[PDB]
Amino acid sequence: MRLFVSDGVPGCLPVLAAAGRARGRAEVLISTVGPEDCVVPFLTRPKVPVLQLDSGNYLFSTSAICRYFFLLSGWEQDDLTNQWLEWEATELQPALSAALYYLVVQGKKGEDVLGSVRRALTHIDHSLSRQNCPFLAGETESLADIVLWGALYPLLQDPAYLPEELSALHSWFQTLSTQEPCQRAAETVLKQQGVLALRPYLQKQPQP
Amino acid sequence: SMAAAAELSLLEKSLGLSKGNKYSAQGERQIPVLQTNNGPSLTGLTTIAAHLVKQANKEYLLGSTAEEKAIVQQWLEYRVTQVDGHSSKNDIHTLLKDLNSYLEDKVYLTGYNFTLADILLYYGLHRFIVDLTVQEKEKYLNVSRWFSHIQHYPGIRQHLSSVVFIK
Repeated sequence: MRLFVSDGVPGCLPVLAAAGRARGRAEVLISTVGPEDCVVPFLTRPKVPVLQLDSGNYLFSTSAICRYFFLLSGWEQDDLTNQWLEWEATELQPALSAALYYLVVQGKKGEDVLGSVRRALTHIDHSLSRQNCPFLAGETESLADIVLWGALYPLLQDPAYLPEELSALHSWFQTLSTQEPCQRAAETVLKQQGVLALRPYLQKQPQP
Repeated sequence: SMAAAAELSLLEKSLGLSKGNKYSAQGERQIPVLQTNNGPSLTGLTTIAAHLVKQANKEYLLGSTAEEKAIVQQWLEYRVTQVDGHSSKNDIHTLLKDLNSYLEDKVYLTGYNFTLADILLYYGLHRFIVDLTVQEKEKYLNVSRWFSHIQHYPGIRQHLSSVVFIK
């Protein structure tokens, strides 16, 4: 199977962190591509990352790709994980998109960036500290953790953007960032340049 | 979009679940919330939908292999991010064109097996398909074929209007 990625596209972050779960059941061929190459035959607009499966099918959803890698590792679907992933796609994503836009495209700083995601970050913090556990649904890092980490990393890598009152969110985030597959993905995707690598992608995106 | 409470009511009946649940709504987006007896509460249309499929002992509707499961969830996410959101608002037709290309060589969204993804995509697209002209339905030949098949699938359509297609 072939995973298509592109430099500085934030969706490539969770899929690369998850891609190791595929280690036993399959070889994942990684193909670094351009940000406007249309790899999916039925999709008009280019999308990255994309996974081209051995069956000839295409996964074009980043969460579906991570789910597939975990399923290959023998992970089983659970309701709490579905809840987190649905919330990530529908609530977290639009908030993060506004924040990262404000941060990277318009050079805004501080609360002009954070304001967009404060509610979503608080939700994660609250859930992490309601339960007593260090992970989102599990007693060890799992699909929801990788998905949320991957979305959050481009903003929360700068500790100015992780509110000090949200200490539960703080630990969890650091714990995950200090895990090898995450470091590597972070390095692969962001080319160790903070959020600077993201600018070409974020500029093509619509203002709020 | 169809109100989530109503869509979950449809789904319950299509799954044969005799007792309809009572759902609450959370936040400005009216996200559905299910309180479970001797279980935790669940939030989100597709999250609750998958739980119901499991409650009906029809877990096969979530897909039967790692690949099929991933593809099902891809299309559920597609339903709640593209069909229910601005993508549909601003350009329903690019969505229909892509879906038409995708369905060229498939009976159901995953392939040869009917899944929860066909059900929810059918419910979510229904408001757009009912408004298509005769020529638009001929243009989106594959979407029409798929939609026509789902609207006639036992117990799925219920109270929803039938759309007329040419065979």
